[PDB]
Formats: sequence, structure tokens, C-alpha cells
Amino acid sequence: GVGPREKRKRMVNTHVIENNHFGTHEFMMLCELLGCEPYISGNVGSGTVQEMSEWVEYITFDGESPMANWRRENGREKPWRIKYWGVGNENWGCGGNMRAEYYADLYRQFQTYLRNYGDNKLHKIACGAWTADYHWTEVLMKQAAPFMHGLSLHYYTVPGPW
Amino acid sequence: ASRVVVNADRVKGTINRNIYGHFSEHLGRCIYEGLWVGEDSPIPNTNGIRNDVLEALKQMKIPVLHWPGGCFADEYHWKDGVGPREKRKRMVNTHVIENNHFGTHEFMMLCELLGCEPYISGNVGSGTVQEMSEWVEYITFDGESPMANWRRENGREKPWRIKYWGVGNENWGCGGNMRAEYYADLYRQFQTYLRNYGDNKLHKIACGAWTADYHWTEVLMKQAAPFMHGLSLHYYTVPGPWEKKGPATGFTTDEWWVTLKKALFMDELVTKHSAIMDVYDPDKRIDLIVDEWGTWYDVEPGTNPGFLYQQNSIRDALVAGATLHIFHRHCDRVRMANIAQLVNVMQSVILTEGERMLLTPTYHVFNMFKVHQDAELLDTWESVERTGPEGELPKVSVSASRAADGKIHISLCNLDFETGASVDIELRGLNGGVSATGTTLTSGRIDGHNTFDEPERVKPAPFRDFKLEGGHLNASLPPMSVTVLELTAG
Amino acid sequence: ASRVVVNADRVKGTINRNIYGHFSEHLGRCIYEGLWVGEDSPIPNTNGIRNDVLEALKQMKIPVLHWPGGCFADEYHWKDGVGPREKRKRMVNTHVIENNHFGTHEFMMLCELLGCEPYISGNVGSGTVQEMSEWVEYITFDGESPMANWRRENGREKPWRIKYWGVGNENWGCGGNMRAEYYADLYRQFQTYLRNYGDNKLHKIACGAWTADYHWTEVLMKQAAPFMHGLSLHYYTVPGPWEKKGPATGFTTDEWWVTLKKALFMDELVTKHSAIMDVYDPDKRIDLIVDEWGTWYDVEPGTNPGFLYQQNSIRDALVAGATLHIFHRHCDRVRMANIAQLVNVMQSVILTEGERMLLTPTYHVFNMFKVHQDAELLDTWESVERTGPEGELPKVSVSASRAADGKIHISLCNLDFETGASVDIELRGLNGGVSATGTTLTSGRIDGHNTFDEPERVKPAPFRDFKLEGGHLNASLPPMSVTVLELTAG
Ligand SMILES: [Cl-]
Ligand SMILES: [Cl-]
Repeated sequence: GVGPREKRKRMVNTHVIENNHFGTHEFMMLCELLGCEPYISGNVGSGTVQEMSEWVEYITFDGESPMANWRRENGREKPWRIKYWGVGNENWGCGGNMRAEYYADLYRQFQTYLRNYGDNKLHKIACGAWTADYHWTEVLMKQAAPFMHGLSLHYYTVPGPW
Repeated sequence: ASRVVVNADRVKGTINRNIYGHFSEHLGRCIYEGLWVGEDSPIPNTNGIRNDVLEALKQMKIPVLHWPGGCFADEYHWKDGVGPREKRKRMVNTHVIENNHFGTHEFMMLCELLGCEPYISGNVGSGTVQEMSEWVEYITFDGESPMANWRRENGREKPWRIKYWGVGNENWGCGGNMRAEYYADLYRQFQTYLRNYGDNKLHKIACGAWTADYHWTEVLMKQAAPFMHGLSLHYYTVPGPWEKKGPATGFTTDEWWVTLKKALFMDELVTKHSAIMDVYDPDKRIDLIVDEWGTWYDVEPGTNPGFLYQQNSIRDALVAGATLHIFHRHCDRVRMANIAQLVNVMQSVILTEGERMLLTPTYHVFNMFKVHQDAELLDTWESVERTGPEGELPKVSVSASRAADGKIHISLCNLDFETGASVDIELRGLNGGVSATGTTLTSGRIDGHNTFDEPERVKPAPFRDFKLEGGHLNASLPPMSVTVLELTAG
Repeated sequence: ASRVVVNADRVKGTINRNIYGHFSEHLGRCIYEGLWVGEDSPIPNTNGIRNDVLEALKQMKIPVLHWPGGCFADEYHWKDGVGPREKRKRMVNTHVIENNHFGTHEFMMLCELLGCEPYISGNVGSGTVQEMSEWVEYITFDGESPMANWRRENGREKPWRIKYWGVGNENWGCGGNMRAEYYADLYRQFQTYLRNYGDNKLHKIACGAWTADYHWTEVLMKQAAPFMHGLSLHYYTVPGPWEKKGPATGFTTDEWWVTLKKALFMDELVTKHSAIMDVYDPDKRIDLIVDEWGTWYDVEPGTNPGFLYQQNSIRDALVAGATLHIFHRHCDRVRMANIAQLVNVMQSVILTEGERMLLTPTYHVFNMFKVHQDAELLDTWESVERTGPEGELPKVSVSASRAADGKIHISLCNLDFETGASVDIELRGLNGGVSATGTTLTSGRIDGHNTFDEPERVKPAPFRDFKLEGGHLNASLPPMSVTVLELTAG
């Protein structure tokens, strides 16, 4: 979702009709125009540690590096600031069908490599429970509390059966 | 006096020379003005490596060098440090100038120049399994493959040999903040794909405990012992709280005693960790490898705290002396150790500033003690005077080796800065009578250090302050001394 | 030849005399013809205990006796064995006769007559907490209470003293088939209510592992180490399958080698169990107590298999000799051991048949070696000839103590039945020169045994087959020997 908009990746099928015209630059810009805080969730389920690490570099790094230089080629000179960074979402489900014990180990690992560049200071957020999985909350706090600034929770209001 | 017997005919094992090992990183000017200066530097160099340092390290007989090690291991992507030096990746913070001019080829070359063993740590924290696998292929594979062919493009035709391969470092901390249970699962997975190509034979090393995390050791041995050739251990000597460690020079007498007391804790750690290894590995197949040790102070005032620059007193020499003795005492299990670090960083053997370099007291110990490298430990039994303000510490630390050429070396540390130390030494199991030369390393001040202006304040001198009554050897050790005696039979 | 050095000035520790301990059960004629005969028996006795055996055990300097021990401990209800002997409980299987004539008073008295320590195992398996608690009250309480007053009615005014109290035995087996996790919880509970009355001080002992259940040891130390003074261990030497163990005499040369190989396995067990205890108890506060060991054969043909009556060859003496040596080598942790059993049962020191008794080869070793009881172990370094059909075993086992009176004792076992054994012994650390007496115990046949008809076939003789060149001591050991040398300084 970065680089010349015209030559970004494209999934399309109506047997995902996604052109990636809206990516990181577009989003950060949006938050600037609205005057709201950006909150990004990185990819744990199908992503790698270097991938997520580099995303933060790309966005927040004021110095000279492949990622930062690439940000500038792509048209943003100064870094952006971001507080809220989610280290995966929905990891009990469509984000890897993980046990809490397991997501917690990945959370700890991934968050390790999300660095504070310039005077950016990250608020790291771990994926919390779905509805009433109090077990999930118990495990994440027991195993990862020291390594997180926040913990998420998901509850939709659904009148009927799924 | 302090009584010591040396059953000179009772070998107790081999002191693996790799105990006298070192370690360097890319956090600071360890690998950036200290060693690597560049092919086009005004400082006299051999293929980019300054010769003053080479000369000194060759003389010290460095046995093994560990790179990347520490935190850097689990940040590094090795492919960033190969290919045309001109076109390698470049990370630079203007507040860090990492240009990756020093990479795999440069390191292997360095180890060849020094005649030391290479010890590399792959990236578990932020790396992948294929990444690490490919690194070993790249280095060791004699056949035809993308990685091997790439090694040759990059200018090395035949494979290299490498024994010591670390599968992550510091994984409980800056290498992923992993639980032991978890690192162990990754270790098993990663190590699976590190193959022995050609006639290279890997010594696979799992990341072991920080300080007194006996739990970590227990779990790694319980879960992974069959899949490892060695297990690491990390313990720095820190005088104060982590938030205010204390200085390298101009420190109190309290800071002296506390520094040594902290250093000697190494014996407890090694004992207790070995104890656990014994349970899961009774025949001691698996090496214990203390790949991080040495003093850690606050940086010299008016230097960047992140650069870790610290001075090196006679204090630092005592720590080095006593700790090496402790490894000697544990050479049944301990088979490698790596002091932190090599140049300009923490407890370095060498400091540099432009084209000037000096040898630290710490250098002098490693140089003096090299007589113990691959030597044979001798049964020594001892009763030593206490010292220090509560009678805490031993006044004296002593060790005896038998070199290959038959000669006998006895190293002695006097930990009291305040007064010298008397040592009667009975030698049993002898052949003829014996004659004895001697070197000593001491200082006038408690923080005796070498500077670029006066780089020879603290250096080894001849030692003659002892009588040798063919059998007994009574000896008179200077305050804050490190001393080696060399005995020849007949 | 076999080389041995004895650093005669280097004490390695104390050999707790309780290593030379024994153990008896209500099993056959151990407590019932072997020891207890009764006040008005025709066998000459002291308050019901036959004097021929007392005399012999007093001679041997028995240090400690364990009763009930084995399975019986966790079946016994101690109140069944106090009160008027006339009106005590009576269990009889007519297919084995328990009249409870030998109970608490009788046992305590026995230990007083022998001058040995009592070691009692309370009943966890089938007993209650108050039951065990009250037993200790009954024995040790100087004041006024139902239990103490009952002791006095039953004829003992002052309390007794007792150190060694076992909180169950064999709890993994015939004492409840308990998991370790579970026994540990009961151990903690029971031991809570065993109080120190008067100035009696209890040494509480938890039931340890059977053979190589290292798991049991791990769990007991992990869960209960703080609540115990000692931990037990059980290992019998069994030549064959459990269903067909092999005989005490008329056995093959293969059965000799196998028997000794099994016996020597004790070193591995003690090492590996100690290793684990070291992890949870680095300072070795807790005693390791091997309260069941010895050979276990098929019963003499045409005797009741359930009575466990077996003979005692020179083979049995070798096992006893070598095993005691192994305990010596481990006296840093091992502080008590109890051979099974005392009389007429398994590897007994004494056999009886009516008023006739004999001393077994095993007796002769315990008697010969008593010079080691509460002695000081000396640094010995050795290189020994191999023996046995695969070069399996050491030809020689040797150990050195320094008695209180300054004298030095060196015990030696030659495990080859086929030929004698040469042993050069260098003695360092001495003052004066030394003179040397010597005893040896050997045999014409590999199954050399004592019978009631010829009870002196195998007994200690003087040993003079050695030259002492005032420093070296070359010695010429008989086949299947056990040998003690006594050196006096000057
Ligand atoms: Cl080597
Ligand atoms: Cl005692």
C-alpha cells in the first residue's frame, strides 16, 4: 500500500476487489486532516517480525535508512508521529486461531522490535478477549502485562443467532 | 601466609583455550574506528583493519571471537552485509552510522588474520528459519546453490569452516522477551535446518540464562538438551544499581570490594547452572559457554551513554584474573568464555583515539595468562587468607596449568589493594628440582589506568620477590597484583 | 600394577559412622529367633535378647538400627506393641506369627544395650497423624500426659532420646502406592505434628526413591525439602530377573561378575540422586540415607520363600566392601546407610539355628571396616587395573580414612577371584616414617561361606604380603580379598 499508486498490488474477484489505492500515506494524511490520532494494527497472523518492525521505521524514522528513504521517495519528507500500535487483532480467530498462551509469546516477541524513533513514543496494544473469554484476559495479563501499554476487547451487539 | 599444594603429577583436565575468548558488537565504535577503519583510511591497516590492534591481538593469542553477539545478533539480517561494499544497506541516525562495511566476508577475514576461531550468532528474534539456514549454506557449502554461488560472486571460492554457531542471543530480553518454554521450541526448530555441509561440523549453541535464572537453564536442558552442542550464560559485574552503576575510575574503597564480590559471584552461578546441566547431561557432553561477562560501569563523563565507552583500571585486571581462574576451576563443563568487549566498549583489552591505541590492564592479564590456553589443569589444594572489610573475600586466587612443552604456570591474584600477600607453595609429584621465572602486574593507585598520553602506567614487570627452596616456593605478592610464575623442570 | 596416591594431610570430610548401619523387620526370624528369644528362653539372653548376637554387634560397633523399616513400618500400629507383654495383640497366619512381644520398649532397650542410635519409621500408609504424633510423645515426653503416663505404667520412667524418625517407608509401593506429589503432601502434614519434647531433637526423614526413580527425588526436594532433615533411598543388588534371582552359593562365574556389576551401580544412583538434591539443597543440609541395600538372592532351597533366608559368601563380602567404599566417596551427602538385614534375612551379618549362631563374611567386613566409623576421608587419587570378562569392572576398590587417634586405615577389595592384585601406594603429606599392620579376608572357593558346622571357613587373618619402603607401600592382594592396613606415624 505504498509506492506509486498506479503500480501498487491488486487482488480482484467476484466469483476482495482491492486496488491498494488507500495505504499508509493516505491514512496518515487522513488523520492529519481530521486532527485525530492514528491507530494502526500490524500483522501477526500472516506477517513477520521484520515486516512489522519496518512499518514503524517507515512511518516514524527521521534519519537515513532504506525504509525512511523509501517514505521520502513516496512523497513524505518528515516522519509522522503515532502513539497507538496494535500488535495483531482477532488472533483467537481469523488472525491465526491462537491459544492465548501462544499469542502471548508472539505478542512479546513482535513488540520487542517496535522501536521509538525520533521523539515518537509508542503505546503498544495487545489483542484481548472476544466477548466473555475471561481466560484470554487472564493469560495475557499473567504472561505479557509488563510488555503492553494496553489490552483490547471485542463485543458486538447481535439481536439473534449468528 | 596462604598455604597451597600443587600435586604436579595430577592432571584434572584441559583448560579449553576458548575460555580466553572475546566478543564485539555494532553498538558503538567497537567495529567502527576501533578495528575496522576501511581500506582507504590514513591509519596503517591490512585490508581495512588497523595493524596496531591486529599485532596486539595476535600477540595475546585470541582463541575465538564472537560476532555479532549481544543484542545485535537478533537485530541483524546477514544479507545486508554481503555483496559489493559500495552498495550495501545503510542505517544512519542524526541525533548510529551503520554502513554494513563490516559483514560476513570481513569478519571471516579478520578471524583468519588473527588465527582465531569464528563464532557467529544468527537471528532468532527478528529473523526467519530460512534466513539462518541460508547463512550457514552461504558460509560452509562446497556445492552449487544460490547461496554458495553468491559467496563466490562475492569473492570467496572455497567454503569457510565454522564450528561455533549461536542460535539467537539474549532471547529472554532484547532478542524477543521470550519465555524459556518458547525459545526452546524455536531453538529446536531453527537448529534443525543448520546442516553440516562438506566436512564442516557445527557446534550448535542455545541461548542460556541471564544471571541466576536457573529456571531458564532447567527448561532448556529439559526440552532441548539432545539438540544442542553447547548452552550459553551471561553475567556482568556491576558495582551499583542498574540506574547508577558507578565509575571506571575515581571510585571508593567500598566500590572496590563490592566490584570483586560481584565478580566472584560467577563461581556460584557456574556451579549452580552446571548442577542443573549435570541432572539432564550427566556425562557433560554439552559445553557451558559464558559468552558475556566483564565489568559494566557508567560511561566516561562527556561520552554518549549508548556508546558504552569505559576505562580499565587495575580493578578491571583483578576481575579478569579471578574470573578466568573460576572458569579454570570449572573446565570440566565450561569450555568457552567471551569477555565484553574487544575494543572501546565495556571491559575492553584495547582503547583507540585516532591513530593512537593503548593496552588496558585487562589486555595484560589475557596476555599474561595465555600460557593456560589449551593447558592441563593441575590438582591444587589451598588454604587462603581472607581480606576485605568483613573478611568477605579471599586475599588470594591461584591456579596451576601444565603447558604442552612440560613447563608449569601458576597464576596468582592479590585482591587486597592495601597490602601485599604471602603465599607458601608446596610442589608434590615432581621429577628433578625446578627453576622459576616470574611476571607481575600491579599499580600505585587503586584505579591505576593507562591513557593515550601515559599508555604504560600499568604494564607487566619482572617478578623476583620469592625464594624457591627446591620443593617449597615462598612468594611475596604486591598489593593489587596479578602474577604468573613459570617453572621449568631440571 | 595399580597405582594409588594418598594425600595423607588432605581431609575430604567425615565418614558419618551411621553409614555402617543395619535394619531389621518382623520378617522371618529377624526379630523372632534371631534377636528376640524372650526372658525365659534356653538361649542365653539379656532381658529377652540373645547375648551371642549382642556381643558380636557390640564388637562390630553397630552405630544405628532401623526398625520397623521396609513394608512393615506402614502396616504397624505401635500401640499394639506396648502394655503388659502378656496382653498384647496377636496376629497369626497359618499358611507366620506376630505376638508383639517385641515392641517399642523392647527396641529402645535393645539400642541402649548395643549403644547404637534408634531409627524408627512411623506409619503413614495405614496410620493417622495423631497416632504418629502420640508415638513421639510416648517415647520422648518428660512431663505429665496420657501418653507419657502410659509409658511409665509400662515400666519406663524417664523418656528416651531418639534422633532418626522416618515418616513412612516404601510409600511408592506397599506403603500406599503413592505418587510423589501426594506422599509429599502427607509427609508435610504428618511431620508438622512430630514435636521435640524435653531437649530431644528429631531428625525427620522423608521416604525417598526406589532405585532410579529420579522423578521421586525431584518432586520430594521441590515440594518438601524445607520440612525434612533427611531423604531415604533404596537399591538392592539382584543378579537375575526378579522371578529367578540366582542362588547365594553354587553360582557360575558369570553370576559373580554380574553380581558385582549390579552392586557398583550404587555409585551411579547415589551420584544422580545427589545431583538432584544439589539443585534444591546446594549447601547439602539434608542427609541422603540409603536405608535399604544388600544382595537379594533366591532363598536357600527347601526353605519358605516368604522368609527370605539366604547364605553369605565371600561374594557377599565383596559387595559389602565395595558399596561401603562408594558411600565413603559420597560422605559429603550420604550420612547413613542400612544394610538389609541384620539376622537370618537377606544379606545378614549373622545367621542362627537355635542357640547356634555364625558370623557371615559380611559381618567380617563391617567389623574390619569399623575403623572408618566417624573417621576422616583422605584425598586418594588412583589408577586401577580393569578385571572381569569385558574389562568391565575395576580389579581394585580402595579407600583411606584417618582415625581420631591419628592412625590411618586403608581398605582394599580385589574383585578378581581368579588371581591376586598388585597395588603400589605412594603416601604424601606425612611427617615421620610409618609402620604398618594388615588384615585380610579371602577364600578358596568363589562361594566360600561359613556354616554352623564350620563357622570359621572364612574369617579375617593377618596380612603380611607387602613391603613398605618408608614412603611407597607395594602390596600383594589375595584373590577375592578384602583387606585393611593400619599405619601408625613413627
Ligand atoms: Cl580446542
Ligand atoms: Cl555421628
